[PDB]
Amino acid sequence: EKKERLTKEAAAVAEGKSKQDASPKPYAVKYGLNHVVALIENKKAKLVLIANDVDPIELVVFLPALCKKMGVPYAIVKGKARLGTLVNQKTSAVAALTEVRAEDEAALAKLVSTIDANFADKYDEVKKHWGGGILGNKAQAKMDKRAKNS
Amino acid sequence: PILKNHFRKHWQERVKVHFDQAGKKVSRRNARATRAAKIAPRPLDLLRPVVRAPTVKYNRKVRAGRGFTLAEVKAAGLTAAYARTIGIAVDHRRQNRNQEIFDANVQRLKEYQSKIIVFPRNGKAPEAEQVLSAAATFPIAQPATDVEARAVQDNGESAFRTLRLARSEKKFRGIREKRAREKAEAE
Amino acid sequence: VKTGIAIGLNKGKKVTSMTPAPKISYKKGAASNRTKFVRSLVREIAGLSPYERRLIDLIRNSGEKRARKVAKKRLGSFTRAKAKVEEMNNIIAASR
Amino acid sequence: GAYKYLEELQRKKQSDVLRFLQRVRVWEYRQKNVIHRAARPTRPDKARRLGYKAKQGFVIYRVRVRRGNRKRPVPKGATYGKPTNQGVNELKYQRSLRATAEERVGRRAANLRVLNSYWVNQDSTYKYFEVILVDPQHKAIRRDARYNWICDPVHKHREARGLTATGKKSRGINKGHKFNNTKAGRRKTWKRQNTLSLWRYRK
Amino acid sequence: VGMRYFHKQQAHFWKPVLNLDKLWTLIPEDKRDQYLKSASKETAPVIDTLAAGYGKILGKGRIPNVPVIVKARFVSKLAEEKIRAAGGVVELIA
RNA sequence: GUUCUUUGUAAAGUGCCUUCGAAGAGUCGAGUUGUUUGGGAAUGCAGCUCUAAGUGGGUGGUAAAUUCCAUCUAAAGCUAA
RNA sequence: UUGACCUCAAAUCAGGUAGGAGUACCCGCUGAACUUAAGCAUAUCAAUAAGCGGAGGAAAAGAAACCAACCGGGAUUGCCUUAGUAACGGCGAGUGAAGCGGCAAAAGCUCAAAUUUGAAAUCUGGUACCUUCGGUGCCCGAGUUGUAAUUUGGAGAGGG
Repeated sequence: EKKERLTKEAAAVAEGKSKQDASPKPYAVKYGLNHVVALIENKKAKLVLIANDVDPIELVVFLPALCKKMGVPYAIVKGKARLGTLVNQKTSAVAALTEVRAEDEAALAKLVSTIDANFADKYDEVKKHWGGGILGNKAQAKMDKRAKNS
Repeated sequence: PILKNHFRKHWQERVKVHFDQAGKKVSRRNARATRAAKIAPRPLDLLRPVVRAPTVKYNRKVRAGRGFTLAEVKAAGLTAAYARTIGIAVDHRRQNRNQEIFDANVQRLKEYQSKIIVFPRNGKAPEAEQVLSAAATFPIAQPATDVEARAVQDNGESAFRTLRLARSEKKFRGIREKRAREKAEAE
Repeated sequence: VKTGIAIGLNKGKKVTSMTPAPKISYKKGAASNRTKFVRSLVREIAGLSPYERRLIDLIRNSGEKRARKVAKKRLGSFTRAKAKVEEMNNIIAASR
Repeated sequence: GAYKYLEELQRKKQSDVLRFLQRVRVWEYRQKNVIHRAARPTRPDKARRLGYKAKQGFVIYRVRVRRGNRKRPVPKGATYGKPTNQGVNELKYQRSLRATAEERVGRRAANLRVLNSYWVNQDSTYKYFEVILVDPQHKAIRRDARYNWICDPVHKHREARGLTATGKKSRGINKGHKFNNTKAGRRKTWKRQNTLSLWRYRK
Repeated sequence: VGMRYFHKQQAHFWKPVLNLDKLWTLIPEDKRDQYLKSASKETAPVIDTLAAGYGKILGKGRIPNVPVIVKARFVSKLAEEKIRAAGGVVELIA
C-alpha cells in the first residue's frame, strides 16, 4: 500500500502543487515499545496491551506500575505472537492505540470500563500477596494424606 | 668521593648510540620539503596563541600555546569550524580569565586575516609564492612592563616590615579567628 | 582580589579578570525533570534492599547515632552514610 | 522509552524482584554448556550502550568461568627457590576473570571479532558473562562506516592482547599522576628509562 | 635525619639571590655612564630584578650614591636600608 | 589546465527571546589477602566479602572528624606524523 | 484440524572465514636462579632469561574523571633537561620517578541516553539488465526487545 500511496501522492504533487493534503489522516495502532512508553507519560494513550510472556521479563514489568501512575487503562493480553499479527511483525510485545474514528468512539469507552474493572482497580491489592505456593502432585498428595491423618 | 653508578643490570643489551644524527637530519629536511610541495601554497604550520606560562619560576615569560579559544575566535568574527580551514588552531578546553592576554590574541587575529588571502573554490587560482614559516611572520613578542626612567616617590612604608607583617598575618590568621568567635559566642 | 606582593593571604599580580562563560560539563550532577520522575517510579517497584530493611528497624529502635555506624560499614565511607540515613528519614516521613 | 527504566531497575540488584530473576537464571545457565550462543541479549540496555546494534552480524555469546585464585602448577608445592617463592595458595592472577571469559569465546569463534563484554550473574563456583562479538566478513559491517574500522587487520584478536574495555583497565591505562609505571605500556616505559643514551658529541 | 618532604618540586623554592655589588650589570653598558652621572630624583633608572631572573636582593657590598628604583619580590632588611640611604625606593612586585 | 554534463521547493553556517538540557552499576568506593613499582596505615592490578549517589562523583602525594576552595567529567569507541 | 511464534537442531545446503610460518622491533600473560650484600633468609640480580598467547609496516598511546596552586597551563609519543634529585631500603648493599622550560611532529572526533509516529524513512541476500572494487528494478528475508535521519557536553534540542 505504501508502494501504491507514494506514486498516488507523486502524481498529485507535480500536477496540483498540493501540500500532501491529498493523503488523509491515518488511524492505526502504535506498536513500538520505546514508542508506547513515550506515548504514555504524556497521557496520549487510550489502551495499552501488554504481552504476558516476554523472554527478558525485565523489559515490561514497569509498565503496569507506570500505566497506573499516568492514568492509562492498561491490559495484559495473552501472547506476544498474537500481537505481531495485527501489526505486521512476528512479535510485538506491546500495542497501544492513540486515536479512533468518531463512529467507533462509543465502542471503545464501553470496552475500557470492563478492562479497568479487572486490572487497574485490582492493582491496590495485587501488590499484597506472593505467588508460587504450588507443589508437585507427588508432594501434594504426600501432605494432604498426612493432614487428613492429622 | 662516594660515586653512584647503576650498572648492576644487564645494561649492554640496552645501549642506544646515535650515529644516525647526521643521517636523520637529512631525512627530516627532505620530509619538510616534500610536505611543502604537497601543501604548496600553505605555510606548513598553523597559527599559535600568546600564552603566559605557569609555575612561579616561569610566569614572567610568555610562550606560544596550543590554540586560541572559542571566545577569542568569536571576538575576531569567525566560527571555530571555519577557523581550522584558515590555518588557525583552536583549543576548546582552555579558558580566558585575563584581559591583556585576551587583547593580545585578538590583535593577533586582526593582523592574521589581513595578511592572508584565501583562494576561491571555483578556480583561476592566483599564484602566491608560499612563505614557509607562519611563526616567523607573526613573532611572539615579550611584553614591556615599565618605562626606562621614573621619578622617585617615597612614603616610608619600609618595604621589609611590609614583607614581615604580611608573613605573620598569614600564619596567625586561624587562631585569631578562633578568638573572635569565642568573644561572640559568650552569653 | 590578589594584593600585589609576593607573600601573604592573597599573593600575586593584580590583573583585570573576565569571569568567562560557564562550561556545560560542570552541571553533570543536577538531575532533570525526567530522571526525578523515573527514580521515584523505580523505588516503589523494587522496594527496599535487605540492609535498608535493617536501617529502618534500627532508627526506630536505637536512634540515629547507631544507624550511621552500621551505614558506615555496609557502604564504603562515612560521608556516604550521611546520604543514606538522611534518605531513610524521608522514607519514614512519607509513611507518616 | 524503556532505556532509562531498565537502566535504573538493573541497579537494584538486591530487591525482591531481581534476586528472584538472579536465582532462576543462575539455574538455567548451569544446565547449558560452558560456551553457548545466546539468541538475544538478556540485558538489552547494557548491550546497547556498549555498541550492540540489532542487525545482521552481531553475535552474543554466553560464557562461564571459574571463580577463585590461581594455584601454581609446580609439582607437590616444591618451588625450588629462595624461601619466598614457596607461596602457592595466595596467588592471584593479574588478569581479571572478565578478560579470561573473552579469550575462550575468542579462540572458539575465530572469524568473529570480540567487541566488548559485560556482567550478568554469579554463583559461588562460577561467574557468568555475556560477550558481544562482531562479524567482519558480513557485508552489513564492511559498509556503513561507523563500524568498518574493525575490518582493519590491526584489530585481529583484540581480546588476547588486552585492548578491550576490561583489557585497558587491567593493564592500568588511564591518565594521571598515579599511573606513572603504566601510561605508555609498562614494558615500553621500562625500556625507555633503563637505557644508556650516547650521542656522537658526548654530553 | 630530618622530616620527610613527599613530592618535592623545585619550583616552590626558586629564588636566586643578587647582591648589591652588581646591581648595574642589569642596566646595559652604554646607558650606564649617564645614570651614574645624575643625582636626580626626577629621573631615576628603574631596574626590574625579576625580569633578569633574580628572586631576592641581598646587601653585600657598597653601592654609589645615585638613587635607584628597584623592583623585587624579596629584599632583606639590610639591603632595603642601604638603598634608602642612596635615596632609592624599593617597590614590591609580584 | 581543457571540455561538455546541474545536481536542490536540497543542505550547511551565523543574531536574538523563552522553556529545556536525557550524560554509561556488582560499577566508582570501602574492608581484608596476595603481587608490583620512587609512591612513604596503603602507587597500580587481581581474588573474595560488603556495595553507592545526582547542586552528585574522582583527584588536590600523612590517617580521621568538621568547614571551605580549586580543577576536570570515570565505569562504551576510533584516528595519520 | 490447519497456521504462526519462541528456543533448540540437522544437511557433501548458498556464499564465506580461522589455524601454520617468520618472530630483529611491538601488546599481554607467566616467571626463576648463578650473582652483589665479603656469611645469609631481606633486598638485589628483575617486574629480566627461559615457557605460552596475539598483530603490523610500524605497533602501542591519544583528544583529560590531566598537570597544577600560578598574571595559570591544555590530546598522546620522542629527545635535551628536571636527576642520580624528592622518595623508599637487615635506612645496609643497593634502588630511583614525575610536573614546569627548550625542541621535533602536529589533526581531530564517534556512539549509548530525545516519539519519524502524518506513515522502517534503513539493511544483507536471490534473480534479470547494465556504464561491474559497482548500479538500477522486482521478490523472499532481517527488523519495532529498534534499523535510519537529528545530538556527544567545546555542547545541544523544542517553540518564536
